[PDB]
Amino acid sequence: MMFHKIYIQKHDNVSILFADIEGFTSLASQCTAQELVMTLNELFARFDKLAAENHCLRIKILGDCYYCVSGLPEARADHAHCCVEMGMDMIEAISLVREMTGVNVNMRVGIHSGRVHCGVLGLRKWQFDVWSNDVTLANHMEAGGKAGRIHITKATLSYLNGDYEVEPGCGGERNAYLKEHSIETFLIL
Amino acid sequence: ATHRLLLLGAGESGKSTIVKQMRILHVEKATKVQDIKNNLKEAIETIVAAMSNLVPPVELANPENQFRVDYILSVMNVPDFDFPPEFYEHAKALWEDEGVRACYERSNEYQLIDCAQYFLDKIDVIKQDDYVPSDQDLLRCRVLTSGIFETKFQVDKVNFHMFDVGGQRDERRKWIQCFNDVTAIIFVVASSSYNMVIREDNQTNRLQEALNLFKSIWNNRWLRTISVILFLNKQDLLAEKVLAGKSKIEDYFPEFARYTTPEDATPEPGEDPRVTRAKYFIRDEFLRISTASGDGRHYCYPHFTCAVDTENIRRVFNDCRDIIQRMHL
Amino acid sequence: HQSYDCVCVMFASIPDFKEFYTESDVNKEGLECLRLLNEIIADFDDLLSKPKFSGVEKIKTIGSTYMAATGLSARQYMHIGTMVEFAYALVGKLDAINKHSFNDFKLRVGINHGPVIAGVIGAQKPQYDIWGNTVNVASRMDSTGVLDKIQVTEETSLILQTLGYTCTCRGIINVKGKGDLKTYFVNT
Ligand SMILES: Nc1nc2c(ncn2[C@@H]2O[C@H](COP(=O)(O)OP(=O)(O)OP(O)(O)=S)[C@@H](O)[C@H]2O)c(=O)[nH]1
Ligand SMILES: C=C[C@@]1(C)CC(=O)[C@]2(O)[C@@]3(C)[C@@H](O)CCC(C)(C)[C@@H]3[C@H](O)[C@H](OC(C)=O)[C@@]2(C)O1
Ligand SMILES: Nc1ncnc2c1ncn2[C@@H]1CC[C@H](COP(=O)(O)OP(=O)(O)OP(=O)(O)O)O1
Ligand SMILES: [Cl-]
Ligand SMILES: [Mg+2]
Ligand SMILES: [Mg+2]
Ligand SMILES: [Zn+2]
Ligand SMILES: [Zn+2]
Repeated sequence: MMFHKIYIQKHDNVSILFADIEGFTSLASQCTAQELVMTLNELFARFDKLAAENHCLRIKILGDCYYCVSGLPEARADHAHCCVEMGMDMIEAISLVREMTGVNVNMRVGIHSGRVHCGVLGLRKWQFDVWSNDVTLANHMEAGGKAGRIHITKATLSYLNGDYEVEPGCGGERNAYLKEHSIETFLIL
Repeated sequence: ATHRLLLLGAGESGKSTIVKQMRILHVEKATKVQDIKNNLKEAIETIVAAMSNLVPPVELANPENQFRVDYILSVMNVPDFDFPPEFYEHAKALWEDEGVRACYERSNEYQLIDCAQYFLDKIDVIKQDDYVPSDQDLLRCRVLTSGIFETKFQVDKVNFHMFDVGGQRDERRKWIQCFNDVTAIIFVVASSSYNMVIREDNQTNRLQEALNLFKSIWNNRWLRTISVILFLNKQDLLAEKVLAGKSKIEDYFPEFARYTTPEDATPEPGEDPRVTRAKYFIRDEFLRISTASGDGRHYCYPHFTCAVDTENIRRVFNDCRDIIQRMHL
Repeated sequence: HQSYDCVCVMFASIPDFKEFYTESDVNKEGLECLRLLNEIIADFDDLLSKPKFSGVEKIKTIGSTYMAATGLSARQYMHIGTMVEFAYALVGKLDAINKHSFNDFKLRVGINHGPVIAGVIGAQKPQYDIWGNTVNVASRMDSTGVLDKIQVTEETSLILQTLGYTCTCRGIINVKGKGDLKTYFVNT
């Protein structure tokens, strides 16, 4: 074999959640690196606990971006609810941490459901990850989301079985990717 | 057993055509009519447009025809052309004008599709409203390939998944996607395009480009153990150019002046010594590359080919089935 | 979480990859595109074994962007110069990749240096990462850079110069969250 062995496997019917700190660069520009990492660690460790309960699997942390998915490793039907529930717990966590810290912590949540290829790349410093247009869309939904709210796509809503009262998301106005691809958005209540 | 074969070669080498033969051999005509009419139109306007730009310029053998020329050029860039009965009359009038014909004999000095002569020789057939494309018409109709296409077929209950890709420089970036897990590679080459240059830049010799592309595929880091079946396609047009005597091979490839026909060489019944020599010379330029590196990790299988001949393809593809199944590919 | 003083971070992106990535039946829903990315990232990881690069710590792979740093091991400023030598090496690897895959991928690098905090974060897995304003500005030097060029900050420009490198003023660009910053392009 001339192509390196690739550790990747496809998975259908999964949900992805993206959450990102608002104006993180601006934040790190005022408080000490030591102090920032602590506020960030206070928040992300709390997130890692919530994920275990909600049956969501944490992928990785990119500074202020935090993402996880449901339907991994083993398939699940309750999948889209888990992420909605996860966001619910997350948005609340941030509030408590903002309360006791005094730091301006605010995150945008974005969810979409579909397929993903997942595994690792390269030979060194392996880290499990996800790849697909669906994952690309999820990331854009977070960018298109609104502070302290759980922004979702129509594909995700078709998996909630109507257990949540939502409202027009208007993502096509906030993010050019969502518009050009004709994505119908919704905000959870 | 399921073998996945990938078709590679420079633009216009005849890949898409090889696939059509697999359909006609082992597997909505009205849709192809518009395409045939497009080849017919593109041909007449390409020849006419090159008349004034050549050096020296070619002159019309009839003043009357200048009006048909002005007509042709005026409707050149038209999007939705309805093909009035006047169009075929004008086209045919020009194609009979010796000036136009002489310009056609110098078509290696500009970019002209391969089916020019074929379709122009039968304008009266294509113009009919009850016109139904023959098998030879569909095999000639040229239409650029963009993106990957996967064909399926069976031969004695053996499965073949064929992949057809774009051969033009840009389209090549996609080839990679078919590299992993390929049984064999079929590399097509337009043997007759030695006196020509690629569309992409209008300078690089067509055969040279092929040679480079082959050497790139043969020594690819990902195709180290993938054997390559080589179709020295367009055999018919090669022989015609050779015998014609106008465009001399040794003027494009100086090495030809030293080349002599090998002893183990097998000519076709009644084949001209000159033709035998040309086709074999071209074969060796390709073999010379494949012989420099490999070490039995992978091999090269030459084949004289003529894609538009449903008969020659039947025969050669049978030589191919032998190659695949035999060597355990 | 150990605190560092002088660390050189680098973000090398392949902006053209996203476009090359497609999802079709032929390419197995984008698996074949990832096979190429896998090859690319591997070809980059092999440089870490070259003795001249033993001081380079591969942090992680963000998407198709390669993130690394030098100085996590502490002739003073040479580690920052070594980072630039690695940025050039990555280009040589991508040109090799281009030759065999018939593509024209170009790397876009952003380098910066300063204080950082290194360590593991979170309760799931023990992934070593680095933080700080420095890391943020490094990444901005990448996202606002140019293809085939290494974009460095003014402070890094000075240091690279004492080491014998020549820079070119990019101008004064407004970096999101930071404001007007004066940047430089390293001269190949
Ligand atoms: N005379 C002759 N014409 C041929 C032969 N093989 C192909 N052609 C013609 O050459 C033209 C180009 O062939 P085609 O199959 O379209 O090229 P291709 O390799 O698929 O081209 P591309 O899609 O990479 S741009 C067509 O008109 C075809 O009929 C041959 O053996 N003899
Ligand atoms: C490799 C291709 C492709 C399309 C796959 C994919 O889903 C991504 O890797 C995600 C979305 C995805 O892996 C989640 C993490 C992150 C960092 C958000 C990625 C980047 O945005 C990638 O783009 C870049 C620019 O690297 C992107 C979009 O690239
Ligand atoms: N350890 C790290 N790993 C990966 N990426 C990192 C790391 N540290 C920082 N980053 C990156 C580069 C800068 C980026 C954070 O900026 P981001 O793009 O989120 O903008 P922002 O938070 O200022 O504003 P916003 O998200 O609201 O648009 O995260
Ligand atoms: Cl060719
Ligand atoms: Mg942010
Ligand atoms: Mg074709
Ligand atoms: Zn971010
Ligand atoms: Zn198939």
